[PDB]
Amino acid sequence: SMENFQKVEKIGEGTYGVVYKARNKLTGEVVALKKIRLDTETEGVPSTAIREISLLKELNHPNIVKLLDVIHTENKLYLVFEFLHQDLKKFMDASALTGIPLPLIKSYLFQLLQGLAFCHSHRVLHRDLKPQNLLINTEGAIKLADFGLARAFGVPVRTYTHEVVTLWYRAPEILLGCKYYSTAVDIWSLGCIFAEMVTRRALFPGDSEIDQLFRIFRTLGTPDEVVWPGVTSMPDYKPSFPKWARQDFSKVVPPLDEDGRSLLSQMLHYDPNKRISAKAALAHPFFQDVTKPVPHL
Amino acid sequence: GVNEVPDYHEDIHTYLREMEVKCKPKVGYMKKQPDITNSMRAILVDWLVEVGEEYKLQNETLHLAVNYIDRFLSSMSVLRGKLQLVGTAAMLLASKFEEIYPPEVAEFVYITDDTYTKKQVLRMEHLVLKVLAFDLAAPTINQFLTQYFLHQQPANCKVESLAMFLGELSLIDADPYLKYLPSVIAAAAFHLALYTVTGQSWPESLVQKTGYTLETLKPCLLDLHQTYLRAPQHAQQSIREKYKNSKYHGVSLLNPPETLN
Repeated sequence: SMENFQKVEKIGEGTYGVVYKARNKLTGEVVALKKIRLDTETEGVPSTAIREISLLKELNHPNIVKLLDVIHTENKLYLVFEFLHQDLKKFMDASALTGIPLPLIKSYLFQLLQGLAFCHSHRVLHRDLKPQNLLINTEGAIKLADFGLARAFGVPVRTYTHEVVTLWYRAPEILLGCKYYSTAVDIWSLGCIFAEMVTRRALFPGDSEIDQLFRIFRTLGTPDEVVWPGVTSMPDYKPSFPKWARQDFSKVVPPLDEDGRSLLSQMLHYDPNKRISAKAALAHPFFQDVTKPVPHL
Repeated sequence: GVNEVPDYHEDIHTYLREMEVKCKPKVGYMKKQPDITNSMRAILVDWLVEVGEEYKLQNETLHLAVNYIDRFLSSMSVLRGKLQLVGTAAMLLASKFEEIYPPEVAEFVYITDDTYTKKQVLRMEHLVLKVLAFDLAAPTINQFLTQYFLHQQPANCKVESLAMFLGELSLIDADPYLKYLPSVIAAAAFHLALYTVTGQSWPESLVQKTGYTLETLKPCLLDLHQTYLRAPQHAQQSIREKYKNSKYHGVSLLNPPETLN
């Protein structure tokens, strides 16, 4: 089954367990192997795996990680993925004293939006976009990964799991505990990631749910009805919220030109309905001079 | 608003139409099953409807489950004694795919009256996954209906309920409904729900969306009209009972129209 794979090193862990880098002994291909324990007497195959496998089998795009194979035993599932050098979080950390070049930032953002637009077009919400789930190679490519918490949606959306997306990257609709959320939550996360690529620090590092909201409000201005109709009628909205003014993006992301500021702000609109789509973002003036540079590794 | 994914509705629709063809069960697989029949399958689906109501599952989950069953039975011969094991395994998978809070595996072994052990249920789970190759995100009648509803002006909840009701009735009878794609059955169920309640027909705007005209929907509407008229007398009654309740506006109690232009 796994006879043609030779393990090289643990490349990390995750929901199912250990993720190993391995080599096909016959073809030379380097892969990531996700081993998933099957609960053969108790709960069977995890929903997390059923969703990841089924959704990745549909999503074939250059900016979405490729699932190559699914190897069955009675006791285990092995997921064979393309191998990618590292994730965006490790890259950012490694770039702490060199900074990251702007053309590369723009390239990565452009590619992330292409991958995301592909999910949305194919009725899939990612719901866990953060640097640790974005994989880069040595050639300038970036790809959405870890579809563990993804979900095929219908139109219009219905109520899905509320406990979704890591806190820092979580859209205010989820925080305020709204009945319905959509593609817009994914755009929020990317917005937080754009910010973070520019500064190499998280934009909203909350300690808690209330703290997360306050951090958003401190920066983007406390929302009201004019900015976001129906915000004050939201379940977790509180009329006692301090009323903070918006901070100029010239202080939020100083390195960023006027185009980046514009695109960043549309990506972080409060109202999910007015927040820009991945399709739309792809046309923004920020991307007119986009290129595909290689990272320094 | 973004809940109706305006920047994506068209792409999504175009993809679900291509996908409903690849997830399509073999028409008349039943003749090729030596030991099982449309009647047996009717009993199975009807039971899944009940299971659905007792575990307060989503309608979408029930629709996925039937897709899984029909594709499984397009590939594997199954003895009558194992038919229910297939059905239980498929509802477990549907639930795991679709539900925020799927019932636990134990609950699925209880609804079979301990006909099967937990190990059979989990092993059948694995087998079903292998046979379908993990292709589980199937377009359903419901995924087309919720989309077709957006063309209403205004929304009528009784139209929506009624089209849901007719949609499920089709799940029961492989003859004739296996010959129709979900998006077709959906369209026929919506025109017919609309006709019954408002007097209106299939809208131009949906003709433009789907490419289907009343001409092209005629075969399916003839069948569906007849199913609706005969529902009171059908051997399987679970869906009628389900749709008498307040929640679905009591639509199963409505008098079907005797004819349609």
